[PDB]
Amino acid sequence: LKWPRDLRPLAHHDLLYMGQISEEDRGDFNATLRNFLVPRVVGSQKHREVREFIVRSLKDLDWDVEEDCFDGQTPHGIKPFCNVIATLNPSACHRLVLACHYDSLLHKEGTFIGATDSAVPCAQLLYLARSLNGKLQNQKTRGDGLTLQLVFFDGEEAFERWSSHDSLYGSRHLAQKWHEDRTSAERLESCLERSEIANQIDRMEVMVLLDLLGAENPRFYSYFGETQPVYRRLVNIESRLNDAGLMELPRRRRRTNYFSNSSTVGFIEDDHIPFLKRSVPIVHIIPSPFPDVWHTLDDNEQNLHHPTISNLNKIFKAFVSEYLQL
Ligand SMILES: [Mn+2]
Repeated sequence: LKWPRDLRPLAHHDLLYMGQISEEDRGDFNATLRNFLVPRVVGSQKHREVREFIVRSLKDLDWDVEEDCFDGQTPHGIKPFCNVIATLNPSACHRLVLACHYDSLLHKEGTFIGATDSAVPCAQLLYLARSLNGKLQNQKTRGDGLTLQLVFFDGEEAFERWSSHDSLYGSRHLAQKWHEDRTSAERLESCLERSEIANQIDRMEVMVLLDLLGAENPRFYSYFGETQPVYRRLVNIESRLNDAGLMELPRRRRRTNYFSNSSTVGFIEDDHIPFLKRSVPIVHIIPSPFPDVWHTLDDNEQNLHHPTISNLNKIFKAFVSEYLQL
C-alpha cells in the first residue's frame, strides 16, 4: 500500500537553497544549541529553564505551543513532567511530526550533559523552525490540510535500570492522552479523502524521531517497512546533496553515507514506541551503533562533530521542504 500523500521530488533550485549553510546559519544554530548544553534532569531548575526556552522560541515564531504537564511515579518518587507540543497550524488535519526528548539522564557517576542525547536534536528542531520560518508561514496559508508539529518529550530517560515502567514517561503519557482525545474529519481542515480520523493520534501523519545525533559519521537504516517510502526520501536527498557538492567532508571527492539504503533488524526502545503501538508511522533517525559516548560523561560539547551536524541540518531542511513543498 502506497504512502497516503504523493511525494513530489524537490526541485533542484530548492535542493540547492536548502543545502546552503551561511556562516550566520552556523552561528544561529550554535547559539541555539548553547541553551541546551546544560544538565537538565527532570525536577531541576535548568530543566525548567530549557522548557521555557523551547516554549518562548516557538511562541516567538507564532506557533501554537501547548504543554502536556503531569506528575508521575518513578523509582525516585513523584516527579513533574512536561511535554512541549508546538504546532504551526493547529487546524490542519494532518501533521508531519518531528520529535526528540529534552530531559537529560540522571547519571550516578556525575554531571551529564547529553550533548547528542538529545541537546543536538532539540537545537535542530528549533533551528528548522527558525531557518524555515518564512516558508512555513507561507505554507500555513495554503489550506492544504498539512502542517508541521514539533514534540519535545519529557522524561524519555530511566531514573534507575531501564524498564517499561521506568522510561518514556512523557511519550507514554502523550500517546495515551491523544489516543483518548476523540475527533473527526468534519472538525478538521482539509483531511485527505481516504482518511480515518477517530482521535488526535490519527492526525500524526508520520513521526520522525531524532535521537543521539551530533557524533561523527552516524549510520542510519530503515527500521520500519511502513515508512520505507519516507525513509527513501532521506536517502535520495542525502545523495543529491552529495551530487551537488554541498556536504562537508574531510577530503574532496568523498560522499556522506549516513542513510543506508537498507533496513536493519534491531529493536530500540525510544519515544516512538507508545505511538508505534497506536499505529503511528515512525521514521527513527537514531544511529546504529549508538555514539561511543552514549551514557558516558564524555557525551559533551567537544565530542560533537560540527561538520556532521551541518550535513544533517541540510538533509533535514531539504526533507521538510520536500514533504511540505516549501
Ligand atoms: Mn540517553
